Order: sequence, then structure tokens, then C-alpha cells
Amino acid sequence: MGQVVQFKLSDIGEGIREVTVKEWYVKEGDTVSQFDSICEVQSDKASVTITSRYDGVIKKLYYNLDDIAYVGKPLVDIETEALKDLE
Repeated sequence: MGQVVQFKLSDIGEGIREVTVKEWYVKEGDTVSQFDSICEVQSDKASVTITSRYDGVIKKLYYNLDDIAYVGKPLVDIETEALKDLE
């Protein structure tokens, strides 16, 4: 209690092509829900979608449906219940 979990582009390797967001359903300072996913990226390989499984608070967002995210650096910070996903 008192910490936020950050999402980092990891759909690809840490030294290859990057990927952009295909579906965005959140905004800076906005809250997420179990049905309201944060971001979703789609690559020729497979379609990735980031769910929440709970209602979390999103404070800042930099990459949009058009911006490409790179592996190795976080993308957005959101507050969600303890999830093994990142911790």
C-alpha cells in the first residue's frame, strides 16, 4: 500500500524492432478497471493486450496508439493490487 506498478514494453526483444500501441483505454491521472485495460499493442507476430484484473490509478502516460514503445524502459505507472506480473 503506497506504491504503483509500472508497465514496460516487453512484447519484443531488448535489441530488436519496437512496437506501438494499438488500443488505449486510459489517461494520465485516470483510473483503470477489471474490464478497462490500460494499453494494448499489436505486432505482426501476436496481439498483446494489457489487462488490470482490478481497478488501478494511472498517473502518467507517454506513448499513445501512434507512439512506439521500446523494451528496457517503463512506459506507464499504475496502482494495482499485488500482482506477481511485476512483483
